[PDB]
Amino acid sequence: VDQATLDKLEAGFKKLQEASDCKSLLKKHLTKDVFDSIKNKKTGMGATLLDVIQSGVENLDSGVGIYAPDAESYRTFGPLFDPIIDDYHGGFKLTDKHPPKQWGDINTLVGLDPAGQFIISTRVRCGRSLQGYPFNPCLTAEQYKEMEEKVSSTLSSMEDELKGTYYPLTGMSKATQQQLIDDHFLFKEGDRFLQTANACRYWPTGRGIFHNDAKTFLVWVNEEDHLRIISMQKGGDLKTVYKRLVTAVDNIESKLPFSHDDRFGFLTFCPTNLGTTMRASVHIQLPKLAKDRKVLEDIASKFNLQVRGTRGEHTESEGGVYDISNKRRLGLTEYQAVREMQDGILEMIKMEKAAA
Ligand SMILES: Nc1ncnc2c1ncn2[C@@H]1O[C@H](COP(=O)(O)OP(=O)(O)O)[C@@H](O)[C@H]1O
Ligand SMILES: NC(=[NH2+])NCCC[C@H](N)C(=O)O
Ligand SMILES: [Mg+2]
Repeated sequence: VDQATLDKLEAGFKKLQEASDCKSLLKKHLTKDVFDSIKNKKTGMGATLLDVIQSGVENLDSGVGIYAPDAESYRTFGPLFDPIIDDYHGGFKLTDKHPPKQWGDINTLVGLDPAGQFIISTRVRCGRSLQGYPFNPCLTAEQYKEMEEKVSSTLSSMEDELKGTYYPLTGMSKATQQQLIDDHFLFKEGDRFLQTANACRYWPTGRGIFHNDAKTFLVWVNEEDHLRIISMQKGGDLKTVYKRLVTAVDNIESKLPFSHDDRFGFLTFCPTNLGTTMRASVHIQLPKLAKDRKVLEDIASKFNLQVRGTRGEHTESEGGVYDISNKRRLGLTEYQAVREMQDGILEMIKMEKAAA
C-alpha cells in the first residue's frame, strides 16, 4: 500500500473517531486494533481498505458505511466485514454458513390487506453478480458495456408474462427517465453513498432497465449490483408477486452464471445484501402507528423490519407512505426472509386496527 493511501486512511480513521454524532456500523466496529491489522492489506485487484470505507468516512450519516470493491475484499478485510455482517443480519458467526437457496412453499403465503385500506403496493427484489466480473469500483468502461450486452441479450429470450424490452439509460430522454423514477420503477441517478464509493463511474454507460409491458417485472442493469431483479404491482397480493419473481430468477439463473459463495451465499456489492439478497417491501400507510416516525421504527425493529422513505432509502415519507421491508438477508432462506416481512406486516396492520 502506497503512503498517500496510508495518510488518507489515518485521517479517515481520525475523522470517524472525532465524529460523536456518527452512528454507522463502520464507526462501531472499526477499532484501532482491527484498523492496524488490515490497513496495510491489498487485494489481488489492488483494492485497499480506503476503497472499502471511503463512502462511510465521507458520509457520516451512513448506517453501515462499507462496500466490497471485489469478491476477495470480503475475506481480505474480514476482520472489519465479519463483525458488521454479524451485527446487521442479526447473528451470523465465523462458523456460520448461509443455507442453500430455497424459495419454499409459495402456497403458504397470503394476501396482505384484502380490504386495501393500508397497503398501496408490494415489491420483492433480489440481486445477482455475474461470475468473472468485479464490483462497481473495479469495473472498466469496457466491462460495463460487455455486461450490458450479455444481460440484455439474455433477457430478450424471456417469454409470456416476462417478455419485455431493454431500455438503455444512454439515449433515454430526460422526460422518460424522470417519469420512470417518479413512478418507482427506475433507480435514481446520483446517489451520494454510491458515488463516494466510486460505484458510479462512466455513468450512464452500461446502465439501463428491462421491463415487461405491465411493468410488473423489471430488471436493473449495473446500478448498485450487476443485476437487480424486481417483481411488483399495486395492492398486497404477495403470493402472486413472489411467484413471478421465483419464476424469473430460476429462468435467468439457468442462462447466466452468478457468483455464489459457500459461506456468504449470493455475492453483492454491499454486505447488507448478501445471502438471499432479498428485500420484500410494502408501501403502506399506518395513520395511527406512524404518528411518530420513531415509534413506528421501534415497533418495526421488533419484527426485524426496516423503515424507508417513499422514494427509497435516505428519503422522507411523503403523504404518510412508508416503505417497510425485511432487514435481514443473510443466514436465513428466501422463504424465511419473505415470511419475516409477511408476518411482521400482518401484525402491524392488526395493531393499527386495534389502536385508539
Ligand atoms: N413496495 C414498493 N412499491 C413501490 N415502489 C417501491 C416499493 N419498495 C421500494 N420501492 C421503490 O424502489 C425504488 C428503490 O428504492 P431503494 O430503497 O433503493 O430499494 P432497493 O434498491 O433495495 O430496491 C424507489 O423508487 C422506491 O420508492
Ligand atoms: N443500498 C444499500 N446497500 N443500502 C445499505 C447501505 C447504504 C449506505 N452505504 C449506508 O451506509 O447507509
Ligand atoms: Mg437501491
